[PDB]
Amino acid sequence: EGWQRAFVLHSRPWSETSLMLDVFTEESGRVRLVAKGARSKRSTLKGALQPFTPLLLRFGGRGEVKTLRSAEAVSLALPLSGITLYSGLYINELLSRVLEYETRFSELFFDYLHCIQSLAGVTGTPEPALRRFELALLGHLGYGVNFTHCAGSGEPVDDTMTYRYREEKGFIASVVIDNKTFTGRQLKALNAREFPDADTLRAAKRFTRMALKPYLGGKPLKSRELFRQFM
Repeated sequence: EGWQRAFVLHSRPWSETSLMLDVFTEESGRVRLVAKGARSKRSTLKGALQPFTPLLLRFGGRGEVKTLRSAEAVSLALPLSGITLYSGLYINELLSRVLEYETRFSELFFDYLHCIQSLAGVTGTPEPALRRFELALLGHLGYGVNFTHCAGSGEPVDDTMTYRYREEKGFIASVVIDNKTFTGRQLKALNAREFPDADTLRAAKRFTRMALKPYLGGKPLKSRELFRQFM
């Protein structure tokens, strides 16, 4: 490109004067960007190149690592505090683990906007926002779980019936009650990404954990370690 919207996932010192950015861009997908000069007292880059700051970006180069040409912000935003800060950090960690470089995910970018607009305009609780983004993300990664029909038998899910999740398998009606067990009502909540009560929220969390695991593959989440130690 081309001017395009973006958010910074991470920012680190790359040299005496420069930063290395890991950026989520709307049209190019995830890219790594060097910001020359952005460490220097006398650059405006510095204040702008933070997570959760909406950006418009131009950058160039052929390699995996591109070079930032210019960046524009409006809100030098930090919309995000305490539980909601650690939530945003969480979402950026997810994307870091999960997003392949330089694949356009433009719908996902919209989902990330909405999730950010949510985390900004809430006090208690971030969870519906979070669960909704996880599911959009799983969608966009292509996990293809059917929430609304029993796997194999093809039978419609009933609110009050119980079901077991099989990774890679779908949901099947079951009276085995354990940590893979969901309620037809909970499956409907998941399919709608609406969670009107604590019971569906709870079960949403339990599910998205499981479904995300095969994508995080192996290492635990730092941002969880962060919440633990602060709360």
